[PDB]
Amino acid sequence: NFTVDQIRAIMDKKANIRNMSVIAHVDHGKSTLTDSLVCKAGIIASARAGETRFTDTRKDEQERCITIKSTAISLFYELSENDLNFIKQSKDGAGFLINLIDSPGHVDFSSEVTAALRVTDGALVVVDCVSGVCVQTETVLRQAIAERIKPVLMMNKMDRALLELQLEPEEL
Amino acid sequence: STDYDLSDKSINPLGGFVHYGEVTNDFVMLKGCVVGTKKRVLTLRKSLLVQTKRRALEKIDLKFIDTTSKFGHGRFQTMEEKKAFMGPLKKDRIAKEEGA
Amino acid sequence: SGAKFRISLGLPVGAVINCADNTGAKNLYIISVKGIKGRLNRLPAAGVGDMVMATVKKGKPELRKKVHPAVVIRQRKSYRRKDGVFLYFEDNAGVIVNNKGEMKGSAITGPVAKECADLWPRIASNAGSIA
Amino acid sequence: MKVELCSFSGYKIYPGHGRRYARTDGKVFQFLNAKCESAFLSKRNPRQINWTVLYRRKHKKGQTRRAVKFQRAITGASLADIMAKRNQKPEVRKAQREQAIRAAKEAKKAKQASKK
Amino acid sequence: MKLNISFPATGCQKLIEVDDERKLRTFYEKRMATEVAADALGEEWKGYVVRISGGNDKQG
Amino acid sequence: DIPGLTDTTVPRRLGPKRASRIRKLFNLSKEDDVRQYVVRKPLNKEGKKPRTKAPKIQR
RNA sequence: AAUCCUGCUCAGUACGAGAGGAACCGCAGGUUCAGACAUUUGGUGUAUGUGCUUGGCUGAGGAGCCAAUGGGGCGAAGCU
RNA sequence: AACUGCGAAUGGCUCAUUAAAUCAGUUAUGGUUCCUUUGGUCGCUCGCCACUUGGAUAACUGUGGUAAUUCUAGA
Ligand SMILES: [Mg+2]
Ligand SMILES: [Mg+2]
Ligand SMILES: [Mg+2]
Ligand SMILES: [Mg+2]
Ligand SMILES: [Mg+2]
Ligand SMILES: [Mg+2]
Ligand SMILES: [Mg+2]
Ligand SMILES: [Mg+2]
Ligand SMILES: [Mg+2]
Repeated sequence: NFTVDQIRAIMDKKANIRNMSVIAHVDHGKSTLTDSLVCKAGIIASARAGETRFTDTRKDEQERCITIKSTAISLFYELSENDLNFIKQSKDGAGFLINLIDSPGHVDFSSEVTAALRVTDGALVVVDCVSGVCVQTETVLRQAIAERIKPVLMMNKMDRALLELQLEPEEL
Repeated sequence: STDYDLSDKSINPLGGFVHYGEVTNDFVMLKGCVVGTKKRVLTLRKSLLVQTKRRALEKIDLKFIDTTSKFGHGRFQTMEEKKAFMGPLKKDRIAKEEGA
Repeated sequence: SGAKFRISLGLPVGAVINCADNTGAKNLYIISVKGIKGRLNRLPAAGVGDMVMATVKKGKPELRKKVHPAVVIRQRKSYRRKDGVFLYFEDNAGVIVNNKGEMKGSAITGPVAKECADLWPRIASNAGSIA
Repeated sequence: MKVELCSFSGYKIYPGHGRRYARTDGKVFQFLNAKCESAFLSKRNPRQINWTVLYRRKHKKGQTRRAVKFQRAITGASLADIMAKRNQKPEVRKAQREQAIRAAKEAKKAKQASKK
Repeated sequence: MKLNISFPATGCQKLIEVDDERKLRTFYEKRMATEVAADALGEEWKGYVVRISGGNDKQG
Repeated sequence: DIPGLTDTTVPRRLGPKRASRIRKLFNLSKEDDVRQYVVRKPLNKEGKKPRTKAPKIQR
């Protein structure tokens, strides 16, 4: 809930910027994960959980619950010194900036995915643990690695696997 | 007299049931209307069916029972309420005058 | 959720009702009721909260020779509200809607029956008051 | 045993009796029966119909202040001291006025001395 | 229901919040500028006579 | 007596400011030290030297 | 001699690249039909019940009457 | 801070209405009203507080109410 001055004060840093976009196949919890991150951290974002957050900037986006236009939100937060210990890259301060871009996951909006990826330098690929790797994840992964993007992977909807599927740990 | 009315009144309406008389013995209250005229004998039989639905198993707790006069558009539940509302009348006053 | 209870309809096919929105239509001419399966010679009839098909008779000429969906919001027939209350209004009136449930206008003149409001939330939000 | 209603004529309308009417201008009335409803619809003023509660009240059919002299204290004073002072001795009061008179006399002497 | 009580001889008017229509019915259907018995406010308040001076609606 | 309401009476906030008011209050008959019989409020607070002041009597 | 449909849940779930998108159990109600019933709402109303009123008639008042049910308000019971 | 007094009826904007209407010249108000300015007049009238009276009410101390407003009450 900070004002603009410290936003600039950390924006001028270059070793703590993290341009990354969330990418996945349709209906993998990209919106839900981005909203949970909006609840947790954010330059001015609260912990509001009123269904879909600012990533659904449109009334028809809330009408359908399908992401249409890609949304660029900002996140700020801090992490401890022993958390800095793992950061083998350049380091300056505990504060971090995330230029988060929520990209659409539909095949018809792969151009919007490309527009997001040209901006970003890293990608959080969301994968349903139940469905595994889907067609559009197989697509956006090709796009990102062609655009030289480091992938970080996140299996989602583990509640479905451990309750609805009743998977035991061995097969999980 | 339910658990919310607590009025010391009987099921007999104001002025008695129309075309029937005064209920004094026990009685059974039934949802809805049953066949026959007034003072018609009815047989009541334990059900041939197994009652398991919510409507059949529903608990009933009456809050209020209407006892206005069925001999027209009644508007007072009891004699006590009607007297409390209307107040004294000519017949009451002249009966007081005659009997001191 | 709890569907609406059966209420006295009173408005058959051919009824002319007032138009309670602000679209510019003065009245509506009920031509049918949604969900009516029917019977021999039995005219379809609607109560408050029922979706009907109607054509406006007086009003803006860009709507007169067209069929529109509508919802009755006030009826003059007295109906029982499942608590002994026999409610009846001063007039028959309905607003113009579409297939989904949106109201064509933006304001409603006069009260709206509680059943109609509970059936259609959009009318409930647009309603000036609830009878 | 719902909420108790009252007709225009004032009688208590029990649940399941009568009929409730709503107008386009938002006003909602309740009527005990068709006689009351027809009078209301024909727009007969209830104050002339002999058997209505409004008529009875209008024709009166069926039909003091306090002055205190408290005594409390004054902020920054003593409750005992103020009553004692206002019930002081009359001889104390006349001694006070004569001692203030001679105080004014010596004030006059000071005025004369400063004049000189 | 908050009930402000003011004593002319002492001041320090106090709020008594109550939850008993049974103990509020002695004031119900009366009017202001009338003297009603505060005896229904408990045997502590037995022998107290009060007058209604003002009131606030449910909307303020 | 209920605690709070019927006890610890606060005094009247101010003294009377009219000459007839104060004379009636103190039962003075004809000019018995009305100059000094007025109420003098002592003002005390932590960070100062406490003093006392009296109002101006009119009429 | 019962009949059919809708809403909620299942579930925006299975299925499916997506778009879309169910079903079984259950819950709340309706359509059409049937058999009753009059507590309530409405209808009727010659209880010719009670007021109101036009014309005429009993000398007037009071009380009535006739006008093929004079008209009109409200209306018990019954029937609906 | 408040009661009281005064101002807030001026200024500024715009030309919609408006065709003997507005308006200009001129003329009357001996057919009227007028805070404010100024000058008059203010012991002219014979009539147990006058060394000067009664109730309060603000502001103020205190309990609040309402989601809300330059909202307000109770003592
Ligand atoms: Mg009856
Ligand atoms: Mg036919
Ligand atoms: Mg002075
Ligand atoms: Mg058959
Ligand atoms: Mg005649
Ligand atoms: Mg006569
Ligand atoms: Mg003859
Ligand atoms: Mg003839
Ligand atoms: Mg009738």
